[PDB]
Amino acid sequence: DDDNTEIIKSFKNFILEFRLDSQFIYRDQLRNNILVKNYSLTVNMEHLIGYNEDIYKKLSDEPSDIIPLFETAITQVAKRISILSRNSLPTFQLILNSNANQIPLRDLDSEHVSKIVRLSGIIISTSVLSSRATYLSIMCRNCRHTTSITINNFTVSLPRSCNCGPDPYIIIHESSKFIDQQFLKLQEIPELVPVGEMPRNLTMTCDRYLTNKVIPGTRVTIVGIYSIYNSKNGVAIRTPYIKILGIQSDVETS
Amino acid sequence: ISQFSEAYNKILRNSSSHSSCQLVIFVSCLNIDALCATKMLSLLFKKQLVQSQIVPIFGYSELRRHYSQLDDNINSLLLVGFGGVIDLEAFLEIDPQEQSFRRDIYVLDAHRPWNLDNIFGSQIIQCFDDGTVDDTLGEQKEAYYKLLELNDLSKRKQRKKQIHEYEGVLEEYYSQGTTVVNSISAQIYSLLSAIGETNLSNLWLNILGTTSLDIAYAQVYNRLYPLLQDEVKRLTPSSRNSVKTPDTLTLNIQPDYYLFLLRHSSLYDSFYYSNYVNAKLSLWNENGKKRLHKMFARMGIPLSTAQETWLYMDHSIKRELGIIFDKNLDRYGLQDIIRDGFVRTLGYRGSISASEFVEALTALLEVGNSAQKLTNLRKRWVSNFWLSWDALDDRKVELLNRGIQLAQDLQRAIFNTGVAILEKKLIKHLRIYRLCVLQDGPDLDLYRNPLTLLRLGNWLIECCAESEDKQLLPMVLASIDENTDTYLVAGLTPRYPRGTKKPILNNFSMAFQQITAETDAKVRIDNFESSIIEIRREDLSPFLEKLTLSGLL
Repeated sequence: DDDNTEIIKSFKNFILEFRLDSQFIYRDQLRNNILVKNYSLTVNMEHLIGYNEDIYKKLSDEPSDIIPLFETAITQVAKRISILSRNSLPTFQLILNSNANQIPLRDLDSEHVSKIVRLSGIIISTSVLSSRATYLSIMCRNCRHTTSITINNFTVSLPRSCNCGPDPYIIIHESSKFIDQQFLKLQEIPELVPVGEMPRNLTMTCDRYLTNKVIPGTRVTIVGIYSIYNSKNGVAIRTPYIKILGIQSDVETS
Repeated sequence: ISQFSEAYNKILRNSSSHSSCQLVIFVSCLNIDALCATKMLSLLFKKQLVQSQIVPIFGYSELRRHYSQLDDNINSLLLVGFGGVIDLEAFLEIDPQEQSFRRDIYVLDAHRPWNLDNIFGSQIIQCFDDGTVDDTLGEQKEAYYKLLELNDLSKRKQRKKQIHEYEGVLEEYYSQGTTVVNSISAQIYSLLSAIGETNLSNLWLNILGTTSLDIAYAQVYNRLYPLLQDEVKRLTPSSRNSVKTPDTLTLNIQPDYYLFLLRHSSLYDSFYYSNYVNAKLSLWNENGKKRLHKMFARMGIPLSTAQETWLYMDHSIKRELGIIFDKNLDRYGLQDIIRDGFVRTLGYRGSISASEFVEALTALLEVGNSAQKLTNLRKRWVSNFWLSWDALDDRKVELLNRGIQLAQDLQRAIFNTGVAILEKKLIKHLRIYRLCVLQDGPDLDLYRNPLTLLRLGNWLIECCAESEDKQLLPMVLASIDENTDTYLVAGLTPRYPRGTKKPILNNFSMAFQQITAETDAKVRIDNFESSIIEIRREDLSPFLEKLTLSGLL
């Protein structure tokens, strides 16, 4: 994966060299974020597209295969800032909020699936937190293979190879690093465009530092990727959800 | 009538002092050219650290309040865009004080013809007539040396016959249309290059200046490109990028478009509001609106992708932006769109088209801000001037965008209302000339400013005539909200469809002065421009009838 090296080098070069005249907005965004122990970063796409058109050309192409190489790309930077040597430092979440063009809820039909979509709606109720996993160790029921699986985002079955089989892998919960998740569910705004019909509600998964960021009932504008999950209820009929990166409430709202 | 460098050394010798200096440069007035000029002028002063007073004058009548009130130690004065038409020697008076007169008022103007009393009989000037109309201009030359100071009965009759002989041809002169020869900025740069400053943002000020007026003609500007492009060739930030780099990082040539706000707005909205295209494609019509979409069907650009902001459109469409237009636009008669333009890139912020910047400043001038009310309003415009002055600065970009979010909105107003007119076919073809009046409309607050009606008037005289046979006929507009029936009425000039044979010399300046000299019914030349005047609804109708006849054209 020299290509991922090529992409991550461009992301480092985007964080370290970026200049708004003359402070480095991101690089200081980083420091001032690790000190308060926020462990997050908010990219402003306009600066991004200003810097290179290219990396935004790919980031609006296949977001879910790229964005995590951006996460690892930035946490590899906080290693050189927040500490120095010659731990532990979670891979930061990035929250990107940008103008673009508002795409109303009714107008989401396929065709933009896995392409970043900014939109606007009133949140109905927030689902109770539950943890997904980030880094979990796994041992085999027989050969006892000790495997540290780095699970990324954005479901993923466990590897069967070190009889043995079919799936002899146990989750060690004593060493496993966990994050959080939310599930907002948002009803589009009553002004537009209900017409004569009840307004649809797309299910959204916030995670890590955006979680509990928003009280249910407050208007917001979400950004996030658009994507689909299975959830047996045929055929095939997969149902739609919006991953959120990252959320920004309306003015102010505090 | 002087060397620019030498007029400069003069304004140098009378300047320095203590408690210096003193000079007040008058920036005037509402014309973006003024800013363009006086900003590079003011930067030039700051270079030698010469103290200055800079005044935002609106009204031509307003200048009298200033010059007559506060002057004490000021031996060297500078003025911009005023006096080319009406002479200030009679208007201010002057009253010669102390040859080698103590105060030198420099008057910079692009307007023609110069006042007769100005250039000859040196008192307050020190004229800026150089070098555009020198000329001769033998018509003003014989106007004085003959006139001044001017068997015996036949010599008296001969003499008087000669006097009227000169007075006739003289009457031909100074009664004429007011038309800008060259942008005052350009000349300030010609003055600036002799001193030796090549500064980049300076040059950008020149580009701004030249491109201030392309909304209205060129006229010479079509040949100003050498005088700019060569200068762009006289410097360069780097031989090759070296992306970006974060500094210098400067202006460059790109295939720019008369298309409106391409870079800071969504593409479809950028055609739909553009001024040149609102004409040829009949966009006020629902039947023509579709023809746009057919354009997009020809380009293969999605409608949804047209609705999206220009920063974020796909890269392929960007690389094909200079091709697809060639492939398609030719077929719609829209082939004149692509200019060779100037674009300054600030890098990581974005880039800005020379023209769009001017759209930002104009946007700033009217928004984003019985005699007491008009004075207070003109005052609000005076304050607003500086809000617009600030946007020129590089170090603050944060408010420049506050201009652009306005520049969009204004069009969304202007276009809208503009269409509100063509639905009712409010155009009166009359006989001698075309004329209109807005009796009612939404949000006349935007239309208070002279320049707003300059742009609406512009999009309308552009819309009515493609051309569009026959006979480009100048247009008239009027609007009223408050200030008790002020009913502002601005003169306009016809637009040729890129094939321009003659300047055509707006005649409303003369036609209005003929009426001020007749019954003068609530006629007010208070606005600095000869084309734009004020009226009352009581006296507007007899004024319109007296406008119809006698027609001077």
